[PDB]
Amino acid sequence: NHNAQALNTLVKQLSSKFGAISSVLNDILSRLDPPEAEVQIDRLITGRL
Amino acid sequence: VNLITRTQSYTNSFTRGVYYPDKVFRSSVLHSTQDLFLPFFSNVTWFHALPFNDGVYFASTEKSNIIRGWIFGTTLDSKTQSLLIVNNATNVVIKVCEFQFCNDPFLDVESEFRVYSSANNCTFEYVSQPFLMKNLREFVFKNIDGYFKIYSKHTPINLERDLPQGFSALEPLVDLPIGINITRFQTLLALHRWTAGAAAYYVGYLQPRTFLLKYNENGTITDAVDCALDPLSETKCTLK
Amino acid sequence: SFTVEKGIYQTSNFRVQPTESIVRFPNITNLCPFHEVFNATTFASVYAWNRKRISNCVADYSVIYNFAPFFAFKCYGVSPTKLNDLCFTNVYADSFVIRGNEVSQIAPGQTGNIADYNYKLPDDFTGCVIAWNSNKLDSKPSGNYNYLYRLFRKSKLKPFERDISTEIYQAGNKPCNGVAGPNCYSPLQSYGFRPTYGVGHQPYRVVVLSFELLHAPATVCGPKKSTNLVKNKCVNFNFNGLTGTGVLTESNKKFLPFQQFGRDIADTTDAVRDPQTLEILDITPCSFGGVSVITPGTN
Amino acid sequence: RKRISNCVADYSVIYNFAPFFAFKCYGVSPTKLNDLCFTNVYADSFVIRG
Ligand SMILES: *[C@@H]1O[C@H](CO)[C@@H](O)[C@H](O)[C@H]1NC(C)=O
Ligand SMILES: *[C@@H]1O[C@H](CO)[C@@H](O)[C@H](O)[C@H]1NC(C)=O
Ligand SMILES: *[C@@H]1O[C@H](CO)[C@@H](O)[C@H](O)[C@H]1NC(C)=O
Ligand SMILES: *[C@@H]1O[C@H](CO)[C@@H](O)[C@H](O)[C@H]1NC(C)=O
Ligand SMILES: *[C@@H]1O[C@H](CO)[C@@H](O)[C@H](O)[C@H]1NC(C)=O
Ligand SMILES: *[C@@H]1O[C@H](CO)[C@@H](O)[C@H](O)[C@H]1NC(C)=O
Repeated sequence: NHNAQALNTLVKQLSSKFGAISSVLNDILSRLDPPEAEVQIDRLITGRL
Repeated sequence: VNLITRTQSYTNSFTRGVYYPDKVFRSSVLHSTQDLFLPFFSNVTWFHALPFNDGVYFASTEKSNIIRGWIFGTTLDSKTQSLLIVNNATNVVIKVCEFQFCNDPFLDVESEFRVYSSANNCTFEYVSQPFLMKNLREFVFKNIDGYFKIYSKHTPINLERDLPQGFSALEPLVDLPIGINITRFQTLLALHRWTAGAAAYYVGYLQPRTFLLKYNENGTITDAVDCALDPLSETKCTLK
Repeated sequence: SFTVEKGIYQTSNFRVQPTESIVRFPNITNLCPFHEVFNATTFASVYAWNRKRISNCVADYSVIYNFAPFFAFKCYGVSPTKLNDLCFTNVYADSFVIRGNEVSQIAPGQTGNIADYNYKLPDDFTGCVIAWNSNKLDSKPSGNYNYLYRLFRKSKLKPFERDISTEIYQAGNKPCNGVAGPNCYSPLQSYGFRPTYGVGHQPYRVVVLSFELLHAPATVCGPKKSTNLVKNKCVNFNFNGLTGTGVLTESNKKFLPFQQFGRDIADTTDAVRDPQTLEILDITPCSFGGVSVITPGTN
Repeated sequence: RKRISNCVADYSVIYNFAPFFAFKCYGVSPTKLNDLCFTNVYADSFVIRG
């Protein structure tokens, strides 16, 4: 039970926004431009860390 | 032209008024949704210029086809736009025109002069196959961020006086980008022409609540839990 | 290290690359009425700003580039370069005429008389603003007073709010009762445009495009033609703006006639509906894993 | 430079004085000013090019 619960929580955490425009990297890579996407990508990287 | 008699009563909603929140398929899962719903075991009005508030649950059980059409507006005058829905034996027509409505609008049967004086300036018009097809018909109307949403369901019922006990999910029917305010609404009847008649229907109101929905293996909702009815429901929602 | 002991070591990972790309789109053919909203020879005032809704058409931006060498072109939600491939549900178009010096006043988080009394944008705005000079169309030699601007309002306006009230603003409790003068002034002033006027005062046609994301299945996009369909192969797919990669197989799921997507316990996409031909397809991720190296000692 | 203190601070005169061309508040928003409390206020006045 504990192993399954921990894995489920870890995989569920991937859908959070952490104060970004979107929780999908492809959406940001298809909508925005290189020199501005970093501000959004940093929050996702941190939260997943 | 006034031929309407309305008597009010009150009854229990039980567990009616559950609809699919969105168009995403799910199966064999339990989901949690925060949206406008009709609370379980509610005080619903029975009727033999009602406010709109924040959504309306409407129910009827008459097979006479005496019920047809609806009017939605803010001031119910020709100075402001008003949704008008008409259903007849062939099609359904939706208009957003600023009609000069009357005190008791109803179908003459089929002149609409008693309904309104004349049509006026307007842009949106919709024509589709009719909504209407021992039986119970349930509808849910809401209006959020410029979109008017309608859900409907038709079920076969046995001989009963009040609403039956059970679950029947309501499926989306249409969605219109109107973007106007609605504060009051009215119901249209079709009396032959001037024989007096009577009709009954149930009305309830929606509130923002959190629900727990259960999907079966084929993707249909078969059970729901209101997360604020009583402590046992709170425990169920916490434990998922 | 230059020496390795006996054992098994975990080095790097491996995965399988997609073979090709798959693009799908509906069979619509009607072109969007972007031409009509422009070059109409008639533009509304700033306080009474026109609103139009565009949907259910093929959105092509070539007319935007060939229409005029725009003086101002600022996109906020997305970059202007990647606009010919995105998909949207509804588009909102606003057009009006403003003074050349007020163009920068129209942006989210900005002030100005247009901003607070005429028209303001939400902080989370997602769209573009286009402005081109119109000195040779709406600048009479004697002057044109058709366009007016508000100057006084009790408070700040709201995002996406249109004001059409025409009342004499009262600067206090001094009664005026419809007259103009003491503590009672008309807040609307007419533009003055002449060809002799230089840059900074000549009229400018301004059009604001506003998009909305993730509200319904996409309806306005598709300038790129669709391709064929393949199965049982690692491939990229783009279903009406939904982009992904993996393997597509036949599905036995019983989709309801109004839902299109599919999800699982972990909230991931595991099914899709082909737009052109109504069919259900299961999506599975392509193979990936770790690579281990088994070695005896280098000695 | 002037110092204002020990008085009832009413901002009605601010609104009725003139339709100000520029009104920019940084530390706090201009809307919530009739309820705050302060120790001393410093007022500076001058004339500048537009
Ligand atoms: C429902 O409303 C009526 C009148 O509004 C009230 O008398 C009654 O107590 C309420 N509750 C029930 C359970 O009927
Ligand atoms: C129902 O209303 C539509 C819309 O006016 C009309 O075209 C149609 O003929 C009507 N049906 C009948 C049976 O009159
Ligand atoms: C309808 O609205 C338009 C647009 O403002 C207006 O010109 C017209 O006078 C209104 N009334 C009618 C009957 O068209
Ligand atoms: C709609 O009508 C109501 C009631 O008259 C009013 O309060 C509101 O400002 C109007 N407009 C909108 C957008 O709700
Ligand atoms: C689901 O569908 C299958 C076949 O489509 C059927 O055998 C089964 O009874 C259904 N389950 C329900 C309706 O709960
Ligand atoms: C737009 O209209 C003007 C005159 O109304 C015309 O000269 C022009 O060719 C039209 N098309 C474009 C793309 O400007």
